[PDB]
Amino acid sequence: ETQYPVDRYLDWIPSLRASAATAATFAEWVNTSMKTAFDLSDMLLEPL
Amino acid sequence: LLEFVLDNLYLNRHTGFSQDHTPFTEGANLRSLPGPDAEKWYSIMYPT
Repeated sequence: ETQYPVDRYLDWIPSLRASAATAATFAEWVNTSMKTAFDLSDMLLEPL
Repeated sequence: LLEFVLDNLYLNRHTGFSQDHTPFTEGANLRSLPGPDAEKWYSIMYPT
Protein backbone atom coordinates (compact mmCIF):
# COMPACT_ATOMS: atom_id res chain seq x y z
CA GLU A 1 0.00 0.00 0.00
CA THR A 2 1.76 3.19 -1.25
CA GLN A 3 0.51 6.71 -2.26
CA TYR A 4 1.57 6.12 -5.90
CA PRO A 5 -1.35 4.45 -7.80
CA VAL A 6 -0.60 0.97 -9.27
CA ASP A 7 -3.08 -1.44 -10.95
CA ARG A 8 -3.70 -4.59 -8.87
CA TYR A 9 -6.59 -6.67 -10.28
CA LEU A 10 -5.77 -9.67 -8.06
CA ASP A 11 -6.35 -7.89 -4.72
CA TRP A 12 -9.13 -10.53 -4.48
CA ILE A 13 -6.22 -13.01 -4.21
CA PRO A 14 -5.74 -13.30 -0.40
CA SER A 15 -2.99 -11.26 1.30
CA LEU A 16 -2.51 -9.66 4.76
CA ARG A 17 -0.84 -6.24 5.31
CA ALA A 18 2.83 -7.37 5.29
CA SER A 19 5.37 -5.40 7.34
CA ALA A 20 8.16 -3.71 5.35
CA ALA A 21 10.42 -6.54 6.59
CA THR A 22 7.98 -9.19 5.27
CA ALA A 23 7.99 -7.57 1.82
CA ALA A 24 11.80 -7.34 2.02
CA THR A 25 12.13 -11.10 2.79
CA PHE A 26 9.85 -11.96 -0.14
CA ALA A 27 12.00 -9.57 -2.23
CA GLU A 28 15.17 -11.37 -1.04
CA TRP A 29 13.67 -14.68 -2.25
CA VAL A 30 12.97 -13.00 -5.64
CA ASN A 31 16.63 -11.81 -5.73
CA THR A 32 18.02 -15.29 -4.92
CA SER A 33 15.75 -16.63 -7.68
CA MET A 34 17.09 -14.03 -10.17
CA LYS A 35 20.72 -14.83 -9.29
CA THR A 36 20.12 -18.60 -9.76
CA ALA A 37 18.15 -17.82 -12.97
CA PHE A 38 21.19 -15.94 -14.33
CA ASP A 39 23.45 -18.47 -12.52
CA LEU A 40 24.99 -15.48 -10.67
CA SER A 41 27.93 -16.54 -8.44
CA ASP A 42 28.29 -12.91 -7.25
CA MET A 43 26.13 -10.99 -4.73
CA LEU A 44 23.33 -9.03 -6.48
CA LEU A 45 21.57 -5.90 -5.07
CA GLU A 46 22.77 -7.03 -1.60
CA PRO A 47 22.84 -3.38 -0.36
CA LEU A 48 19.27 -3.19 -1.79
CA LEU B 1 9.72 7.26 46.98
CA LEU B 2 13.49 7.87 47.11
CA GLU B 3 14.14 4.09 47.38
CA PHE B 4 11.88 3.37 44.38
CA VAL B 5 14.00 5.91 42.46
CA LEU B 6 17.17 4.22 43.81
CA ASP B 7 15.89 0.77 42.73
CA ASN B 8 15.14 2.07 39.19
CA LEU B 9 18.67 3.48 38.56
CA TYR B 10 19.39 0.98 35.75
CA LEU B 11 20.56 1.03 32.11
CA ASN B 12 18.51 -1.10 29.69
CA ARG B 13 20.88 -3.08 27.42
CA HIS B 14 19.51 -3.13 23.85
CA THR B 15 17.64 -6.46 23.33
CA GLY B 16 16.73 -8.37 20.12
CA PHE B 17 13.32 -8.80 18.39
CA SER B 18 11.67 -11.71 16.51
CA GLN B 19 8.85 -11.41 13.91
CA ASP B 20 5.49 -12.98 14.96
CA HIS B 21 4.76 -16.13 12.85
CA THR B 22 1.12 -16.29 14.10
CA PRO B 23 -2.04 -14.25 13.25
CA PHE B 24 -2.69 -13.56 16.98
CA THR B 25 -0.48 -10.45 16.53
CA GLU B 26 0.47 -8.60 13.30
CA GLY B 27 3.83 -10.43 12.81
CA ALA B 28 5.50 -7.96 15.19
CA ASN B 29 9.19 -8.17 16.19
CA LEU B 30 9.04 -9.19 19.88
CA ARG B 31 11.98 -8.36 22.16
CA SER B 32 13.52 -11.83 22.57
CA LEU B 33 15.12 -12.69 25.93
CA PRO B 34 17.97 -15.27 25.93
CA GLY B 35 16.81 -18.62 27.37
CA PRO B 36 13.34 -20.27 27.34
CA ASP B 37 9.94 -19.42 28.90
CA ALA B 38 9.99 -15.83 27.56
CA GLU B 39 6.64 -16.72 25.95
CA LYS B 40 4.93 -15.95 29.28
CA TRP B 41 6.50 -12.48 28.90
CA TYR B 42 5.51 -12.46 25.20
CA SER B 43 1.87 -13.28 26.07
CA ILE B 44 1.82 -10.55 28.77
CA MET B 45 3.47 -8.04 26.36
CA TYR B 46 0.94 -8.96 23.63
CA PRO B 47 -2.32 -10.17 25.26
CA THR B 48 -3.89 -10.10 21.74
